[PDB]
Amino acid sequence: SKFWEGVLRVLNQISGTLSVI
Amino acid sequence: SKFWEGVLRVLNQISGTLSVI
Amino acid sequence: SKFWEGVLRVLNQISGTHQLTGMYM
Amino acid sequence: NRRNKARKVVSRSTALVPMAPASQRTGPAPRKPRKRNQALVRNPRLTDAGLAFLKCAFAAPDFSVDPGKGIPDNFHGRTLAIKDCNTTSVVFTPNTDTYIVVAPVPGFAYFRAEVAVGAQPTTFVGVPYPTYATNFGAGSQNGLPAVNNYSKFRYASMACGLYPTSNMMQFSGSVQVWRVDLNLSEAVNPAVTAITPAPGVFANFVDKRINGLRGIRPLAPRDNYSGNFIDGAYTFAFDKSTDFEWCDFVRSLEFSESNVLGAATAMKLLAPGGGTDTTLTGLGNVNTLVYKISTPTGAVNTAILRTWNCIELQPYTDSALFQFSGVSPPFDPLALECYHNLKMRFPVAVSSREN
Amino acid sequence: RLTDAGLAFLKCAFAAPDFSVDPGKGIPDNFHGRTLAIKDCNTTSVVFTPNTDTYIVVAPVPGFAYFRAEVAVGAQPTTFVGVPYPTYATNFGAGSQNGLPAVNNYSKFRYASMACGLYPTSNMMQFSGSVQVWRVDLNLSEAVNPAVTAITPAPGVFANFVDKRINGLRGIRPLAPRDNYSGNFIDGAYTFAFDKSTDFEWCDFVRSLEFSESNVLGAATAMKLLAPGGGTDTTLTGLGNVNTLVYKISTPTGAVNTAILRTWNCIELQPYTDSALFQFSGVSPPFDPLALECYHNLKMRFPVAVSSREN
Amino acid sequence: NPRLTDAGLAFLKCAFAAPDFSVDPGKGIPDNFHGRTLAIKDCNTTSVVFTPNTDTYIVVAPVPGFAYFRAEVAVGAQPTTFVGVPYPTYATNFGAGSQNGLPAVNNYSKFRYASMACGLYPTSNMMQFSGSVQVWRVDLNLSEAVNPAVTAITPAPGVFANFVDKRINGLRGIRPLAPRDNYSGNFIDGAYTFAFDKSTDFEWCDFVRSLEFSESNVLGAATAMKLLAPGGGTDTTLTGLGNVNTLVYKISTPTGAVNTAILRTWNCIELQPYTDSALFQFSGVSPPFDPLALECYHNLKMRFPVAVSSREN
RNA sequence: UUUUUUUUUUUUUAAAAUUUUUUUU
Ligand SMILES: [Ca+2]
Repeated sequence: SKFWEGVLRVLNQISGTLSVI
Repeated sequence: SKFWEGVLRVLNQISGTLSVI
Repeated sequence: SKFWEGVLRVLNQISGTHQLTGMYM
Repeated sequence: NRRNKARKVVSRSTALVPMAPASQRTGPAPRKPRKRNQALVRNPRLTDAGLAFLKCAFAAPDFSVDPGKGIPDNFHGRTLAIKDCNTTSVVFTPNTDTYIVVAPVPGFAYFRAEVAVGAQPTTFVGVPYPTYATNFGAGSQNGLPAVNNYSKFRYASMACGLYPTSNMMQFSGSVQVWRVDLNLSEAVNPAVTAITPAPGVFANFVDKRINGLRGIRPLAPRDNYSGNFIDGAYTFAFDKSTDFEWCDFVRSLEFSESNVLGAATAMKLLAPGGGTDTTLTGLGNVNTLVYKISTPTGAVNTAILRTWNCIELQPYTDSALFQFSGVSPPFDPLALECYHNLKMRFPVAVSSREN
Repeated sequence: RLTDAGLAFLKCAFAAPDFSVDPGKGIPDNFHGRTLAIKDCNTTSVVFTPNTDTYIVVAPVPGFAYFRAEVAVGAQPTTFVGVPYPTYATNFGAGSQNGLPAVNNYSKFRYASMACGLYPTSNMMQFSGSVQVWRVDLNLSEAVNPAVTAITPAPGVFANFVDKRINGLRGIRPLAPRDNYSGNFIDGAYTFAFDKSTDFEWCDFVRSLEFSESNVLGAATAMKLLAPGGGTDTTLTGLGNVNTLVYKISTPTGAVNTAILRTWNCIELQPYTDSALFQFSGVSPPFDPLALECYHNLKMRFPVAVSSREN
Repeated sequence: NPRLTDAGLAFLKCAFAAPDFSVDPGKGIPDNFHGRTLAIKDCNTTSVVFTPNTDTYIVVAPVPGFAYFRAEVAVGAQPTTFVGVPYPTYATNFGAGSQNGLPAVNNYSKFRYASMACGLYPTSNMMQFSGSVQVWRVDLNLSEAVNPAVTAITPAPGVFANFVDKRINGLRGIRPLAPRDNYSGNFIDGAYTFAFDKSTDFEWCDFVRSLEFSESNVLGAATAMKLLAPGGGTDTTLTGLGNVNTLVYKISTPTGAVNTAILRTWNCIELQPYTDSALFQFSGVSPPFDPLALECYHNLKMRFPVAVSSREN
């Protein structure tokens, strides 16, 4: 289905957030 | 010859996972 | 804020980035 | 020169000892070491909540409003954070050694014990926060799953301050502070399974106890603070688990060295009023603060006692308190590291009346 | 930038239904040890009783698919009876000893993932009602109480022992909490549970017939999770590190509500050296702190649940 | 980016190469605990003899105060009761008398294993040894079972409530037919190996004082497999179970053979001390945080043979 | 005649992440 896509999407959005550069 | 020598061998192939700036 | 001032003080004696290794996981 | 070959392990005398079979394994072996190119870089930045976490932990009384928000680790979940302080006026009985024990038992401000100067305290009775009922329930069921409003807890901070209120001539005596690592423990003992046939059938069940209390005595341990009563004393407690470990509730009337109720010789933390309204809820991850006040005969020793604590709790989704729950602080590894580093760099306690 | 296992770990955790073959490999933390990742996953059909509020509770109790309770619309559920995974017997033993150290094939466990999907199967004209989902933080707890040490001299000698209880059940009621998903029954619902310890903490087994508010077996008004058939063949094994999923289905009178119920979950277990299952054990995945940090970040960024037409 | 700290290096040496230095380098776990600890660094070195015509199991489990648990059985038979052999320091650490192990006499309130290893050193000659040493690790973990107990003896047959009893999972894996992973060498070759963290991250453990850690909650159950405190727990009782896995050594001796050896059991334990013990004078702050050492440790543990000849230490 | 470690080749066979076409209800 499309849940993984959603995860991937959110994953990009939180990209700059992480404690790792 | 001692176990340590062996541990050292492998201990050097290990690189780590993090780095700061 | 005398106690916090003290915390700040110590906080600097360990600010190196012994010292703090940013690599906490 | 071969790949998946079994590993042999050297025979002593290759001529005097028959050969043993080479070693094999189940499942694939660990992957070849990771290359040093997989460089994950980190930015050392202290987050806002991480900073507040630090203030709440060490400088509890230094701000306009309690800054605490919780522990900034990877929990990142739905919590209810209790940021409170029990401020009350007390009097120390002349010619006695009074012990004010601040232990991480949710719902309780501290545990008290009075004894002859020089004597050994045994039972410390709890003094609850007025919020106890609101948090853990009321009635005979107080503290149990049916009336408790939380299902898990962990202490983000805890501190105590003794503020003398006597004049410079009427008082006399000392204040001493030190920390003990109080931890719950268990003992396996037999209990009756069936009353037939006499003397009955048994099985071994577990009973709860508490280790560390013996350290609360008139003789202060190496790491302590000793001073003139009139100078008061203040200090914080700190994490003794390794990572601010989450704790489960263990509702009991007492946490003692013995599994026998009211055992006179057994040292113990005891819920007041026979646990009719307030029972012991459990024991947290931080160490325990011990305050010993020695009041000689004729001395008038009074003071205000402040007990602070910040607790992260996993809430029941139905309490009236749930409306205040939210997501806990975002991960701040720097702050966490700072905390564990800093916790060891201050005097066991400091005078409160000098600040 | 994520390791192979790290990515698979995320897939298994959040999008279990999206894949044909499960990608899960376990938690990519510093465990790096001998584990056996049990992947329990089955599919059944449920029929909802007209004029009732039905509760499907998916709690991290190894060996159990979910717990069910049915009550009058608007009423308060009390006892949720477990439906075990057909695999239980092989994992935790059978017979009267089921679940105990003698027959259990593991000594420790931790949940790497757990999710559930409710796929309505009624026609669009006859069903009626709603689906509501939310999570509760179920945690085991203890109460210290007296028990008889000696039957002599009457009324006997006592000592305080610990009994087991469970906190959080009271949150399972007809009135859905702030954080929830509420929708038309026919639209179904899907969601995942997530780590509520701070580091995917390892759990010890605690074999019991029930996990209730009271230590008195069968207490009618005590809310509880209960093993079916008096635990003759399957008993509660313990409670994991993830939160619990609550699915509430309200079926009015005359409504014809049915659904396919699918549940998944990946559990890392420390295996007994001697079982047939040990053969399929191996080394925990390599350390991937990024994947871990990502998981803990991500777990907060999705709706409490979503319709099944988009799992 | 960085390299090992001194303590981090010692930590690694203590963990894997226990017998290799002039003085035990161990100092504890270099993580973020950074607190007050009393660190036991000890090794129980004793002479032993394996009874001819028997399978002898030497189980090295993380139970504070005990060097190991022994069981003697007919060759091929199933061992069930492993009796503990305590370190002479037991009383000193956990108390003496009938109260041994309990809060009143115990000198610690929490513990965690930083390391544990075992080495079997044959002492037989080339004409008298005969048999084997099979070694493998098992994940022993305490567990619980909720069962009913009498609350009131009136009205008969009494009133009940369900209480928890303690058990232990993993023992069943200790049997004559070892797993394919096992190291099987000749007795005369001895054997050495280390145990390692099986907890999340070197988790701290609470004490659980008991006479036995068995599959059953019934004392002395003949068919139950169990770890048993010696002498009915009169002087030494089980203190609890640590965070590292358990080492299993099965020594097979036929009639007519003389298999003797010196047995070494090592262990490094970090403990939260009672502030009043006479041992407190040795407590101090645990090692400073060394994330690199930790990562290395967890990486390496899974990378060495289950066991090696003892003459390879 | 042995024990570890270290690489390159390919055929491989996989699992994963990305770009393009050509069929099929
Ligand atoms: Ca932990």
